[PDB]
Amino acid sequence: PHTYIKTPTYREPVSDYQVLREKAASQRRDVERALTRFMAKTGETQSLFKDDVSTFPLIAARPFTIPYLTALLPSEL
Amino acid sequence: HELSVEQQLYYKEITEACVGSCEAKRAEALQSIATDPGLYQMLPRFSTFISEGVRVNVVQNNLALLIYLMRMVKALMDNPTLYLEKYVHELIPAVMTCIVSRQLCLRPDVDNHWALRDFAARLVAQICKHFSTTTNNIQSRITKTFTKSWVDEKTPWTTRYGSIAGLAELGHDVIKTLILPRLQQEGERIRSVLDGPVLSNIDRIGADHVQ
Amino acid sequence: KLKLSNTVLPSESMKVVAESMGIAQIQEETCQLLTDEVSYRIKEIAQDALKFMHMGKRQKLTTSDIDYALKLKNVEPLYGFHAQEFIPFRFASGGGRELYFYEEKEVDLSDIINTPLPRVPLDVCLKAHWLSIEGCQPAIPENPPRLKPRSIHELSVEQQLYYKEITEACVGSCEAKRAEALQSIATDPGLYQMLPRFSTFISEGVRVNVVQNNLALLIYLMRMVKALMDNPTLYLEKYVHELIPAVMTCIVSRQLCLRPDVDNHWALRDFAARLVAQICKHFSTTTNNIQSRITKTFTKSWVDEKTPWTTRYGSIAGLAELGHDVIKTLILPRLQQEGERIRSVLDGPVLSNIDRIGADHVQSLLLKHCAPVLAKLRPPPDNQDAYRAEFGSLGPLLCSQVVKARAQAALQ
Amino acid sequence: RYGPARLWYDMLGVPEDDLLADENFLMVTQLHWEDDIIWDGEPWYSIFPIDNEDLVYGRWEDNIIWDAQAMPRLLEPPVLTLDPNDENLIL
Repeated sequence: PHTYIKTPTYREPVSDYQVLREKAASQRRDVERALTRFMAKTGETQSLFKDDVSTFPLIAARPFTIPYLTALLPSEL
Repeated sequence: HELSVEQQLYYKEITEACVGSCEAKRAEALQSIATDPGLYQMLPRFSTFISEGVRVNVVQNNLALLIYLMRMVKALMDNPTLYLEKYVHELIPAVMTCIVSRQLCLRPDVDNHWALRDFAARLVAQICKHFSTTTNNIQSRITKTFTKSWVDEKTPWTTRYGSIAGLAELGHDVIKTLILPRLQQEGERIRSVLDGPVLSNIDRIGADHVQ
Repeated sequence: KLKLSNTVLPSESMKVVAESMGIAQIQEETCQLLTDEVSYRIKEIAQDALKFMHMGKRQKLTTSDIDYALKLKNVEPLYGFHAQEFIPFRFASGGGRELYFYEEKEVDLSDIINTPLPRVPLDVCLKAHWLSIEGCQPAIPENPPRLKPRSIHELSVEQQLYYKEITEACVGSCEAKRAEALQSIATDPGLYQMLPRFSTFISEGVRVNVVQNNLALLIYLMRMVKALMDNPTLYLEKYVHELIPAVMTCIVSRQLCLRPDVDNHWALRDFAARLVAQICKHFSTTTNNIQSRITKTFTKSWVDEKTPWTTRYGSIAGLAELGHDVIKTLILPRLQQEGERIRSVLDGPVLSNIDRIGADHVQSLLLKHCAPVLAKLRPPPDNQDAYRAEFGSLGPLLCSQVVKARAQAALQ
Repeated sequence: RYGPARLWYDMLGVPEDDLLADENFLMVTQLHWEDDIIWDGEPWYSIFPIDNEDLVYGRWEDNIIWDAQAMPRLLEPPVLTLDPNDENLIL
């Protein structure tokens, strides 16, 4: 049934809503964790615990000159 | 298909941290790229950024930005979570361009293009150790480009240096069956070293580096 | 452009024939008259014997074509003799004379009687097969040979199902299934373009199959390697860099499963591995890459002090099956070390380990190789106690093995 | 211009929008396969994975820039193609 005839095959598609929700959720959580750890490590940092930069680093609070512009204005529109 | 704002901001900060404002933010960005779990969905953007940035060396022969892009590739390879098998066809000619191109410098005489040569040669030996499969034929096709760039005359001493550097970082049997037949070429090199009519040219430093 | 000429037989051969017959003092124009007449008759017959070649649908002029071309020109096909009366043999071909240029021109009349007659070949039979199935030629042995689009695997699903069936048959659950699958590997013409997946299945299998020393899994994989090698269609030396470290591991490795009992098979696992190893050094050979590399690894396996004796026995077998000269040049300066190892296993009481079994197998194999190595390069004189100059390992029993080899040579 | 590599585009300021014999290269003659030998160690959908067609088939060697000034052909900006064959990408 293989000497003279050939038909193509494809890769296994994952159309499952559960695992797609899990993949998108975990990728969003991982990229936002990586972004916040990178921004807390390359700037001024605070800490809830004494000398705690590796675990739970906080980006330090900087004052704005005009705070209503960064508060009230929408960024995605 | 379009990156969410979170990862769009992460892509912007990580790429602008590796352009050269300071070294510490660069080291933390490379330690981010090497050690994060979820950087897929941003691998094609990084591959496009790296390959186009190595292409932009032809308009501006910046050695420093090429060293930064090669350290970006070396950081991308050390990530255990992301698999570069689908995007290696873009990163192979970028590292190859950093190896076998002839002008890697803005001032050819003082810039150590030589290190971006052996660093990228070690990088391509790693990229064809981890990814060469008999369906791929990565290593045989890389050795063939290096070999026909080395055996062929008219090639500059910089690109011959890159060819010899990559071939010698591949391993011991490669230098047994590629380098050792053309050891007589050293005589053709020492033709222009021990006795050159023009001494103050730039061929002598490249020739004794090759030597 | 055609520079066609008219080549005739030389006239200086025609005067030799004439003066060896009684016709002396012939002129050159008389002699040139002979060599254009007979060179025409050779050209007339060879053009007429080419008619029988084309009619018989052959491209080679056989010896019988000139027998029918002569009979067509009313000349007797007899070459050795000519019968004036013509009645004993009338235009009957005697098949020519089996004569040579480099012949002996004298034989003994009982040499022709005592030689065995050649085998009459098989009679003509009619087998049918398929050149074309609805336009496509099958690969049977009777035949000669922006989002990027979702890609397809380079194997068909009939090919992928074939690969799955052949691999699940080659792990040897049933023996008839194995044997067909092995013959299918041995003669499938279209087994290229599936060969990376077979080489990867072999290589990966042995390495995770020596984690627990599963002998059948290994004996089946070695038979799969042997079935891959004798297939004539596929190109193997692109994949031999995965094939060779798999077989070296079968030969030079320790056995994680029960040490004794299947050691008999273990010797065969090392027997099948050393067979395919020297077959791989026979093929695929270029300068100083494959054979010398496995020879160097076998020798540094041997000269290594205080080896595992399973590894020792396997490496001994591997260096043993390398041919005529290899044991002639390598096993020579090492007999004393082999004897000392045997003496240590003998002295230490420890019997529940595998050291004693390994020692006995190694000594027997080394003694058989030394026997012909001796039968091959010296006469069989003083076969009683001269071998005591070589520590007295095989001695008279080695001499008896040499005598058995001599008897086999006499039978040949 | 606005896609990945926009930073490079902005920095540039562009605004539109016998030793070559086949055997030498066979990996039996170029690989220390001795290291592999293990000594004293201690289908309706595809069964096998699908390889990068561009790496397996394309001539990526044509994107190597051998000489910056003397470049045999003219290269063009590359658009992001987001291959969906790769898993780990949501779309």
